[PDB]
Amino acid sequence: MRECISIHVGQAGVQIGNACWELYCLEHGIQPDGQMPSDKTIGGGDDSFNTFFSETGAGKHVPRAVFVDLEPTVIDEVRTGTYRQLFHPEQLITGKEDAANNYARGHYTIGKEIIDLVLDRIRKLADQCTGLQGFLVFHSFGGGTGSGFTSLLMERLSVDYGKKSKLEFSIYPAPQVSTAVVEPYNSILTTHTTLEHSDCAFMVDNEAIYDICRRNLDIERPTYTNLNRLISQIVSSITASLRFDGALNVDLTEFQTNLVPYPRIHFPLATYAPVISAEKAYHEQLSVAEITNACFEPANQMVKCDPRHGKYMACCLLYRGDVVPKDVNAAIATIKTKRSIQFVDWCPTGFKVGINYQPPTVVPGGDLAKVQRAVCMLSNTTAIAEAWARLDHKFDLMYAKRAFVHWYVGEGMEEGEFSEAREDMAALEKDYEEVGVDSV
Amino acid sequence: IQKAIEENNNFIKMAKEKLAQKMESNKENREAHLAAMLERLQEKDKHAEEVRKNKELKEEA
Amino acid sequence: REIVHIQAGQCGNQIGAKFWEVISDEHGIDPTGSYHGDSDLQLERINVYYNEATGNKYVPRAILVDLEPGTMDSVRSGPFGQIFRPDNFVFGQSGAGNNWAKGHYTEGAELVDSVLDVVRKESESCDCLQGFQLTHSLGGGTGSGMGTLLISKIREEYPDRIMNTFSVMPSPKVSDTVVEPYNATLSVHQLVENTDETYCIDNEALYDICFRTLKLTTPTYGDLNHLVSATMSGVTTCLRFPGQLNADLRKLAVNMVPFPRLHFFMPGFAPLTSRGSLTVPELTQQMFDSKNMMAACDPRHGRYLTVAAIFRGRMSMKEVDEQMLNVQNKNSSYFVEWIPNNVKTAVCDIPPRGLKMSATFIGNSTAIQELFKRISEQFTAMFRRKAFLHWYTGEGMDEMEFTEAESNMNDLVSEYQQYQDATAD
Ligand SMILES: O=C(Cc1ccc(-c2ccc(OCCN3CCN(C(=O)CC4CC4)CC3)cc2)cn1)NCc1ccccc1
Ligand SMILES: Nc1nc2c(ncn2[C@@H]2O[C@H](COP(=O)(O)OP(=O)(O)OP(=O)(O)O)[C@@H](O)[C@H]2O)c(=O)[nH]1
Ligand SMILES: Nc1nc2c(ncn2[C@@H]2O[C@H](COP(=O)(O)OP(=O)(O)O)[C@@H](O)[C@H]2O)c(=O)[nH]1
Ligand SMILES: [Ca+2]
Ligand SMILES: [Ca+2]
Ligand SMILES: [Mg+2]
Ligand SMILES: [Mg+2]
Repeated sequence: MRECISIHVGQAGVQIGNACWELYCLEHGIQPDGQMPSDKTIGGGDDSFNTFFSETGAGKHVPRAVFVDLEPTVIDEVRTGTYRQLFHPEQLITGKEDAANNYARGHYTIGKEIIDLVLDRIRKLADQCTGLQGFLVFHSFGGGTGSGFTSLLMERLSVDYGKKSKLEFSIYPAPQVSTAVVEPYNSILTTHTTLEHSDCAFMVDNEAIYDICRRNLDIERPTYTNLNRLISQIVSSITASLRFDGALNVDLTEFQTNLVPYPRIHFPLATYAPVISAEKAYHEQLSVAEITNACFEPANQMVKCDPRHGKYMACCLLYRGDVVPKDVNAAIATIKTKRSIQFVDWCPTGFKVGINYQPPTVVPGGDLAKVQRAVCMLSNTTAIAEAWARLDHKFDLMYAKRAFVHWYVGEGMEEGEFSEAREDMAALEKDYEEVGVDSV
Repeated sequence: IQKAIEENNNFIKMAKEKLAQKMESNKENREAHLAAMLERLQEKDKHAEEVRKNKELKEEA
Repeated sequence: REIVHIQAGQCGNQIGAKFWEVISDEHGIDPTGSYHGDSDLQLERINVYYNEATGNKYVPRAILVDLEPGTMDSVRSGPFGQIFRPDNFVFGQSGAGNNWAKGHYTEGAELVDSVLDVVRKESESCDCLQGFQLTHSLGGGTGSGMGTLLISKIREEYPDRIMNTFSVMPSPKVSDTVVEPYNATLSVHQLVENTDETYCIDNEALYDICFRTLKLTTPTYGDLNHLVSATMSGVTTCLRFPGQLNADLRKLAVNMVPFPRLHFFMPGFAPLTSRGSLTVPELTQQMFDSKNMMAACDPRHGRYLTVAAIFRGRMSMKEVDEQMLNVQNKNSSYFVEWIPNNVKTAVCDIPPRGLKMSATFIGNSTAIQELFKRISEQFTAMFRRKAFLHWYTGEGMDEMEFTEAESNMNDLVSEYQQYQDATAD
């Protein structure tokens, strides 16, 4: 009951899904052949980990997932990789040509050729569910697939599953670690197209992840693997309430109730601690107070913005590991008395706390250190609108000259779609401005 | 309760309608672009036919 | 992921033969087609340019075209000659005599179908074709006229496939033939319209490099083709070797061409060292040096719309990021500000043969204007006096067709100027 189907779209989505499912397996004690000696319920069960894993009669635990990319390079690595055994081949779907960083190809030209099959496979996954709860969609803003095909899939899922929850984990483009200069265009387009079909979206700025990997892990030049492992840790913290369950656990929907004051204001800012190397972690046990403090240092945020220059509409803390309410409340009191936590006048200032007891694990030989406790803060703040502004600026610089626009028009699009998406983005920016104004 | 159902159904219907319209419009636009480009190349072949025809009207002189 | 190679004419066939020599060396393929390399990374993307023939042979997906038979016999005679498809040699007898009309309209028109049949066969065995590349020259007749035409017919039959060209620019410094400006303008008229990317290989830039920087008072065509082969190996490096970049020609073209007409690139290579007598900062400047450019243009006389830099060799990629950011910020005035993050940079950890590390440079700069204005100048010097027009009107062409090509090229130059003068506000 209460199952969740993960959909990983494009290169970024697929590789992040690899990280996430490997980490889930390590967390639940599932082997790469799908076996779990812990589970004595053969063939099924209502356990918490079954929200993300189905079971076969042979004892295999299969991710409730489907990976989709318009070209086979990335998913072929999964098919031949260490966890090739976990997935039924039908869960891994590939086209032949990709979207070439073009939203039009992902949404219209190439996406239409494979959308029906993807929906059929998603339906096959959903038909196994006794009470499906929603979808988790992993994708990048910048890629032609991750933008266009993700948008098309979200529209179609809205059609075929009604208002059933669809959460997003979206990769916000870094200005200097990207393959494409047209990523502002795709970002604006897909944000416009999916805004009505997403109930909650967690943006991850690759620049923030890159800076965190460099500063906290002393990695000269982080790779996609480093960023993806950190992102997997964040996703695991967010989904642990779904996959584990205990006395103090708070279910992600309960946080979602607080985090979304209006349908359009559904972009939480995620912060994660501790991110620390093995070398620095030795003889440096980190207390609840210390990681909670780190949660409010902006250098640990998933998106580069300044919360202190905006206003909070919600603040949730998701602890996992050796944590008890006494220490959490003490740390929160110190932070309240020593930081700039300015709430909008129309919502309460309390902090919503959940704690999972299962400690965080780490990929063997990874750069992140194993720790006894960790925390992820999910805050609804106006400051995240900066991430929009920045992007909306880059867009504006190119579209004034129609730079690269011919590549989209050539694939069937009209300038009207560009203008409509940009106007929607401007309305979103002013909505974020408005929510922060004080009442009369 | 019936209003809730009506709004869910309305959302689904208009999602479907707008997506169908978008895909139809995109198909029409891409088809027109290709067609224009194909006819341009054909007119180019034509100019080529004309000039090659012309070459035969000067040698007979 | 398969590309189909077409070389047309003397220059095209010769520099294409050298290109195949170089990349076969890099991929560990011998003149017979067998693989004897010591790295499986040499073959992960071998199908990009080779078919796997029965008996574990490797054969270039290449297509040799000419209205003269001498270049095919020479190509077979030279190194790796026996590796090409013997049925892919499409030949003629009558030649074109440095006449654009004879290559485009009359004789090349007779041979074009013969060439297209071979192209069709090669294409129909591709699991997923990504596009074509053409090596040819603009000053000749066959490579010029027949390549432009063959490009148009391929676009007819493959309208949604990438067409790139390595086009060699005529220069008085290397070729005596006067009428080359006519052929260059006529072929540019076509290229502006039917290609996705044209890498302007300038013979004036090549001779200037070979003389002033390589110390060759007399360089042979082989000396220039050494540079050209190095450049072509660099430009194709990303597609030929595994890395952390998932890009076919359509992705790279999307990132490099902001306006359909302005797709004429300024290649660059470093290091350029003579046989008589290297750090990432030095590679980086040398690569941005106006005197490492393969087009006779000064980038500091224009502004970059987009730039791509491919480094080859084991190096500190942190240092690469540092030096590229450095050049960008210390030369900000030469990068248009309405295209944020318009400089992309790739690293391949395997150098080319003979060097510990090289730096290939692709640039979409409005300074290419200088090259196009050069040609145009020569063009008008004849057309205002209608010199040699009988060579072309004899084949059926009209005089206003020359005028259209001249005005189209002038329009292209005026367009490069427009976006060079544009500002954000
Ligand atoms: O376009 C051509 C010639 C050509 C044009 C452009 C490019 C190109 C090069 C770099 C680039 O971005 C660099 C990618 N970033 C990606 C991830 N990075 C990380 O650090 C990963 C880790 C997390 C931090 C940084 C790097 C984009 C494009 C290459 N080549 N085509 C070839 C051709 C022409 C004509 C005929 C045949 C073939
Ligand atoms: N964090 C992270 N981001 C990635 C990764 N791979 C790609 N991206 C993001 O995606 C953008 C580039 O587009 P891709 O994801 O590579 O392309 P795609 O989604 O597969 O769709 P195509 O453009 O058609 O290839 C960049 O802006 C990156 O931020 C990854 O492995 N990890
Ligand atoms: N770089 C280079 N250019 C060449 C070579 N051979 C001919 N060219 C150029 O091409 C022009 C003549 O074209 P050509 O190669 O004869 O093709 P064709 O006339 O159609 O057969 C001249 O302007 C030369 O600069 C060569 O081996 N290398
Ligand atoms: Ca169970
Ligand atoms: Ca000579
Ligand atoms: Mg991809
Ligand atoms: Mg010749």
